[PDB]
Amino acid sequence: SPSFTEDITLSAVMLQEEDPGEAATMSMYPDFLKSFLEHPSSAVFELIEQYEAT
Amino acid sequence: HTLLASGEDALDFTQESETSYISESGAPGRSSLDNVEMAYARQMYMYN
Repeated sequence: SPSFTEDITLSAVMLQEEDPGEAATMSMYPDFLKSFLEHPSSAVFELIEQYEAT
Repeated sequence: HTLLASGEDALDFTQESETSYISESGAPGRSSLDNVEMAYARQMYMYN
């Protein structure tokens, strides 16, 4: 998946730093909101699988 | 057959590293240097 290539490549582009965790933390939320956009609030389980996968 | 059927027999890949830059800091009086650096200070002072 492109997600793994992005994981390795941004690990390279991010390791220079010393606090990548929060950067990724904020990076998560736009995905949260986009997902709220594409799918309803009765689909919380698929929301949870996308949570877990990302 | 695995590659033709989207299967695999195991694979691996990652990404490399790039330059990271770090340093130290000083202190006055009760200072951040060492006795090592103080002995060095004598030497370079007399040298200069």
